Amino acid sequence: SDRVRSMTLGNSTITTQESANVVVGYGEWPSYLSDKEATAEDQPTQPDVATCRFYTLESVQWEKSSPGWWWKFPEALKNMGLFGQNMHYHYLGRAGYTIHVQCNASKFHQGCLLVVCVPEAEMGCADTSTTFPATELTTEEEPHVFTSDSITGKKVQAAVCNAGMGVGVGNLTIFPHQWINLRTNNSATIVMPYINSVPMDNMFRHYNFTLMIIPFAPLNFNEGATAYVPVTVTIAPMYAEYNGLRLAST
Amino acid sequence: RTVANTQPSGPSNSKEIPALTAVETGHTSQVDPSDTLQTRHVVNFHSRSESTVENFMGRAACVFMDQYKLNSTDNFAVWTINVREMAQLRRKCELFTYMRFDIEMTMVITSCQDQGTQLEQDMPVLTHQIMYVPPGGPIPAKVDSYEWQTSTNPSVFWTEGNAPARMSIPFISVGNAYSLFYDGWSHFTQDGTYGYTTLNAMGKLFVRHVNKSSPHQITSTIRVYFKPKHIKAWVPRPPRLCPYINKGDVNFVVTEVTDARKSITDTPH
Amino acid sequence: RTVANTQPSGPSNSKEIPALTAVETGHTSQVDPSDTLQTRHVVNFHSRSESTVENFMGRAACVFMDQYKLNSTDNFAVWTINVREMAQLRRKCELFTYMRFDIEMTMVITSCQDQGTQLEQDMPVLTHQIMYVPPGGPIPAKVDSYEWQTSTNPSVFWTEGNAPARMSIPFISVGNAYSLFYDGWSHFTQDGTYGYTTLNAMGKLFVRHVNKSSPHQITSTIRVYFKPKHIKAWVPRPPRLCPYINKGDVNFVVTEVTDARKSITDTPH
Amino acid sequence: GVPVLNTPGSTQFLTSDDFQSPSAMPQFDETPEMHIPGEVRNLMEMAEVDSVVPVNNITGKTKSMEAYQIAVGTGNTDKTKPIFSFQMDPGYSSVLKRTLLGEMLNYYAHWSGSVKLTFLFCGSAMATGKLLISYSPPGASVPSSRKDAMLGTHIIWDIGLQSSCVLCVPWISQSHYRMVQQDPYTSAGYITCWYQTNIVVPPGAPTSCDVLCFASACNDFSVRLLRDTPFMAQPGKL
Amino acid sequence: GVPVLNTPGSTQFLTSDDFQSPSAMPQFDETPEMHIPGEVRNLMEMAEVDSVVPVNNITGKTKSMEAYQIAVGTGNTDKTKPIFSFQMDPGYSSVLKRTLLGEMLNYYAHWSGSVKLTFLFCGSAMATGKLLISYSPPGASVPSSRKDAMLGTHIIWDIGLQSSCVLCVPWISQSHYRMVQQDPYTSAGYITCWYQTNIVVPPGAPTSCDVLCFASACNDFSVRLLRDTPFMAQPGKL
Amino acid sequence: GVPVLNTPGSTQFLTSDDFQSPSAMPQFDETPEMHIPGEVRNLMEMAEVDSVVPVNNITGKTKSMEAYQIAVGTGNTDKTKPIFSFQMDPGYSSVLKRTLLGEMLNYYAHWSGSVKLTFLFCGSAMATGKLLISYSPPGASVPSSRKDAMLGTHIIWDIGLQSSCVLCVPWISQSHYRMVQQDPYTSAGYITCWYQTNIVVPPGAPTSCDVLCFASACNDFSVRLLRDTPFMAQPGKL
Amino acid sequence: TNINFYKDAASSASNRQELQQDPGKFTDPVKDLMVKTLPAL
Amino acid sequence: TNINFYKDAASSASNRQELQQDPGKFTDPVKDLMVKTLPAL
Amino acid sequence: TNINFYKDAASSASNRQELQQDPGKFTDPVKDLMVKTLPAL
Ligand SMILES: CCCCCCCCCCCCCCCC(=O)O
Ligand SMILES: CCCCCCCCCCCCCCCC(=O)O
Repeated sequence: SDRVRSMTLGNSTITTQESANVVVGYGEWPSYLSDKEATAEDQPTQPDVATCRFYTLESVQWEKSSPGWWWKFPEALKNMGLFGQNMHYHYLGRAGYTIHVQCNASKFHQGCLLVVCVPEAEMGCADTSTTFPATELTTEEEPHVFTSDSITGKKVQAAVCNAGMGVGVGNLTIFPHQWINLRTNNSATIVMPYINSVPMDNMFRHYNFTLMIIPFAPLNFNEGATAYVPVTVTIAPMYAEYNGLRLAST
Repeated sequence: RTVANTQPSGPSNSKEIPALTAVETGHTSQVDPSDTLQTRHVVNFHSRSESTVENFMGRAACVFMDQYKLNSTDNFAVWTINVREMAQLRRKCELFTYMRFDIEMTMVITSCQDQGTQLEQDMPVLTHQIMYVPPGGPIPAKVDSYEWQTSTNPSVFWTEGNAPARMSIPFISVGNAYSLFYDGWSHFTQDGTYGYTTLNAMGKLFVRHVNKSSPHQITSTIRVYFKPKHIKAWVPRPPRLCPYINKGDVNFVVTEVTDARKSITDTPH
Repeated sequence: RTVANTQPSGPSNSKEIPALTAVETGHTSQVDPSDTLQTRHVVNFHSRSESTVENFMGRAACVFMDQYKLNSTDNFAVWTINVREMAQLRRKCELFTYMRFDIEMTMVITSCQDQGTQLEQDMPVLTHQIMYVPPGGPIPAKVDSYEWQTSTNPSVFWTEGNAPARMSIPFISVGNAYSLFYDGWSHFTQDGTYGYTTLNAMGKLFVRHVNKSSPHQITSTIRVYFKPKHIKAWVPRPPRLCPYINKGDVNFVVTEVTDARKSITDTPH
Repeated sequence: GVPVLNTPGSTQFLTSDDFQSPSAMPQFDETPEMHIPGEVRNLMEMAEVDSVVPVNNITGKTKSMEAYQIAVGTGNTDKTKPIFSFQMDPGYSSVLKRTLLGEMLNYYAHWSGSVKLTFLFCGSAMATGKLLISYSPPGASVPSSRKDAMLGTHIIWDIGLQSSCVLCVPWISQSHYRMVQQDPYTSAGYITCWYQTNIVVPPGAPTSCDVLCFASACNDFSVRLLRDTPFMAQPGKL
Repeated sequence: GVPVLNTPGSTQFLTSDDFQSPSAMPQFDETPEMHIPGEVRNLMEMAEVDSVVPVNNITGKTKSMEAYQIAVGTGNTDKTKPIFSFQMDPGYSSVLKRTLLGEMLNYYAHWSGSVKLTFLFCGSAMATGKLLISYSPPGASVPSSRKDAMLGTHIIWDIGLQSSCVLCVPWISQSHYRMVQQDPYTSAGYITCWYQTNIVVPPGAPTSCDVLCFASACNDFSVRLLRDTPFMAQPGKL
Repeated sequence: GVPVLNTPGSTQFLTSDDFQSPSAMPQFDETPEMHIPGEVRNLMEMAEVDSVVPVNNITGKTKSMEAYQIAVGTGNTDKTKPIFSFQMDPGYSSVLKRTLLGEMLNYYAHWSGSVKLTFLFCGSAMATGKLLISYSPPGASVPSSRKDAMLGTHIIWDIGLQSSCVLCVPWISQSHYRMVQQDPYTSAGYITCWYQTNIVVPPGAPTSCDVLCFASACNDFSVRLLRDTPFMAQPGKL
Repeated sequence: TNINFYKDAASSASNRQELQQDPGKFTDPVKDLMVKTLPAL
Repeated sequence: TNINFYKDAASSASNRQELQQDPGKFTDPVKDLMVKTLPAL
Repeated sequence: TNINFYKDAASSASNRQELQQDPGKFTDPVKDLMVKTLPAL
């Protein structure tokens, strides 16, 4: 059946029993950078399993009032195994991420998550005049929550309706998107390839994409149901190739 | 090149359930009106022409309007060359993250003859030098500085009253595409300029009057129109519902998802 | 026509020592990144286009700006025809000792309508005669002298408000190349004019208004733009770091080799 | 030289002109093209892809997430009332104007094709119910009874494992291209969702379930006349 | 005559235009071309050829000859300190901006290719030492320890009879063409020279030896977008 | 570039010019063409089709329906008088100027061809009579006697079951194209209808029967020089 | 017509006659083929 | 296109499509061939 | 001449050399063929 799925990228494996078809990012499977499309002359470091494995990020509780969360990849993968180590020790890096968001909910739970990988989701500042610091959008440890309404200050505009990029969140399905509907789905897998203008880019200054998990239907459970419904992102970079060995950047 | 024709359909009671799909899959249903309902054989001579990104960007739109005067820095117009200055073409270009387009600039310049106490002196036809300084190149500080000597900088040297100047520009981005959206900082420390301002630094456009001076102040308006051609859109994005606030960042004021209607059941007319 | 592709390399412990060369030989090492380090097979679709001397000189740059008036020697502009008058194209041409280029002059002329007490009289479209007197030819002394009769001297007779005048000039040097740098005296006694002034004596360019007179003074600026084409650069030279001081000699004021940095170890950012 | 007579269209800057122009930088070596995934060679591709629509765009709810949420309940009250109702035309309808097909419609003046609205039941897994999603072609009043909606084009959505029924509006038009701008001549029909059966839920499941409508373009869909979008209004220089 | 519609680019003087123009002197017998040695058909040829770079461009030394001289010594002091450090990008780096590749780079806006820095030990013939010349790709801090430089791309220069090791920067970039102008996005790496071993000299040889760095372009090197050079500034008429 | 000499007709907007112009919306998908019945590929087709002419355009009757009605009667009075008389030229003749051929004639300056006037007897079925419908070529006075009309081209209309006789004016002209505007040189003939026999009616049938004249164009008919119609006068902005 | 009068490729008319389209990048991005005539699961 | 509309050779478009290059004039001017994979001496 | 210099079909000269004509749509619209040389009835 299509509901069952098993992804064995690297050492870590993910097995699911209610998971719809995995959304290959824009219909193209990730692969190593070809010689035709390569602009860096350094020898590419290609750990097939050291870095191309499923990294389980911090699980965030999907509350009833939770408007959404976002992870900024690949910067959200800092301090996460040898992928983060290679990020630190390389000037240029390319990876195709097969994000797998796990939301285990019972048959009595009402809710739906748009798990969408937005390539280059330029976030808007809460105050348009200024620019937010890096901490406001970076997702090194915890997902950055979209606010239900407008916020102010030197932060990221977290209005869920505008998805933080001045863009209609309902139209976010234009990007590689999968829906975790607790009626049917408990996990969404998006195999997003390396998406950038330059064939390889630095993994700190530039975030290749943002995984936005937007609860369009808020979690609705009657009393007695599990209140701590976790939204666990398990992202596995695929065909990760790095050029430009350098001093570790911290 | 026409769109797919509506295949003839009929009554059906089967297990195919074409209407029944799953958005949980993330795959938009490929169903046709023949699938859900019963449709006649309609040959769709309609074509997805003028909806092509090549045709959609074919419509030339303004990207830079500035007023530079004749007889300081107000005698020539400086443009940090970006599509984002004007919202009309910016949202078109912001429909896609990466667009590899050869951009066809068509400068439209109209002299204003600023209202003054004395305007009885007629100046000959005003020639206009639209110089392009590549990023990192010598930026002029005066209307008669050495930078205006176009040893390498392209310049139309358009004269007023003729056909509007037009110099097609190739794909000049250092990367393999123009990143209209770039959620990345300028510096690897993740501190600096966040947004398209980092990667989309394609130089500057300095517009001046080739005429040295005029008896009376004349403030010609340079209206730069950017026509993308040979476009390669690569990552589609939704239009920005919120009005554009900054031309160097995506910063926005919150806006409603749509025009609110009185009720979920409110259908006008 | 693309540049050489980076061939794939691997680990090596051999006696080839590709990195170890000798600058004492005067031969720049032909090594590739695959030689010194370990590189992936990168097909370099990059091409050395726009870096060709033909393309580099293709960018037309000003070489002569002068103001000649309507209603003495100030009514016409005299140009000892040399690329060295304007520093922007001069340094480009001074990248090579000898350049056999067919030069494409594109005169850009804009009337100024000099600010005076009375400027209420509108003069018809001003025609401009850009006459070229070959070296040793009859040099006009007045705006209405007999020299302006172009029996043999080429002249565009450009009219204002039209497309900028452009008359391609062949290779007219008496030698087989234009000696941009010529460390030689005019006379065999080694006394006289030292520099390019000797060999690069390509005549004069006299620019005038074909209109006899105007009710009010109009000082049109002749902006001559030289586009070298069919260039044959033959002896490369470094760019002149020092600013240009004289247009008839290489005489210069001493300038630093580069922008000084705080320390030999000072790396910004 | 060659005798050339200038046409009355000479020396004009037509915005939609296929006129060759001199290159700013001749023989410029453009950066080699790489296969960036998702190459958009037509924006009807981004129209075709699903987009959550703000069906419940009642005042205030457009700011929040409840604009897309179509509320359904296990209550006998208002069962003979539509779950929702709005205009089919994506050009000017409040629900469909800012969606992917609508946003790629207001950039044009004429639109033709079958809008397909994929309806996702975002409720309890044991919450089973039958809805009647009906496109009524224009020329008649907006359906005020479920029978009236049944008289038009309709699909019964039996909510189950698939949890998504696609109501494909079968381009019931009197002209080859409907006009994006609001005009009664090319005015589209009305898309109304009703309860064919109540949303039966177990005692442990919430009654107030949610539905998401995904208005998407079919292969028939096309736009013919480009126009500046009314949504993107620029008050002044940025 | 022939109906001709003028394009919106008519009657303009584009600087980079391949437009044929009438000859000033028709049928002019150009002086016959002779094979003058060194025919430059591309200025990337003059970029490829070596050029002594002003590594030691400390204040005052740019006026003298010590700008190119990279000082090395047979002293234990400051052995854990770089022999030199500067930015890799020839466009804006103080060391590499006025060199042959840099001067042919600031005439352009985009540059791509492998800079190769040939390092010539201009010291005593019996002065033998090992250096560690390292290009560190950007994204991290400038190497402050020899280990940090070793973590990036590097070559150990064993000074000997050849006396010239070529550190070829292997074009470690995230874009096909780095930008000549100073921008953090296409900011290049950092070229730093350290002591892998001291410059051991006999008692009769000077300790303060000199090194010359020759930044040269490889076959990969190319420039894409021409621009007026910022170095050549003309205050007024000559 | 290419040497082009502008003809003295350059930069002009000639109204009747076959000059190609840039498309406002390039690659615009026009709505597919359907076979709408009645495709007019020439307005001489609408001239050829019959048109009731206002023969009885006496003052006041143009407002009513009696303009087209040609009155005939079963009375001995005025039997030696024409049933009607008017000028043949549809361009300026009051009767034929606003008819289908005439309206498609005053849009032109020159006209050539055979006008055919179909005369329909709109009377009692038992009302039988013989008329003499005569086109007299110009150069002579308007026929004042039935013999004079008989001397010119004429057809005897025996009113019967067919009830429609076509008087085809056989293009009796001295020039290949008569001029639509009123000029004596290309002045056409005179079409006059008389009584060859009285309109005999039974006692139960009305004596004052009616006749309708249908001026139509034959296959010969053509117009050569287009001109703005004098009928359509616009006093000001609508 | 389609003749390119300028040597540079970018200095040519827009390719407005190219109507190539692959909606499957966005509408059908799933790894496993989904047929409308079968349950999506 | 490449058609020359003027008789004089100099009155033609610049040869911007010629990318001939011989760096060996400057980078490798030595009489004896120098191979990078051998000591230069 | 007849060469179309613009890609769009509408951006072409008027088809003034087409003189196709079918008056039978208006002059002879009857179902049963009517010949002039016979009574119309
Ligand atoms: C006057 C002749 C030269 C004309 C040069 C002006 C145009 C420069 C190139 C513009 C590139 C596209 C716009 C910026 C990048 C983007 O945001 O898409
Ligand atoms: C107006 C028609 C004739 C135009 C003649 C003007 C140009 C004369 C030839 C210039 C030769 C090249 C410039 C001087 C030599 C050099 O220093 O390279």
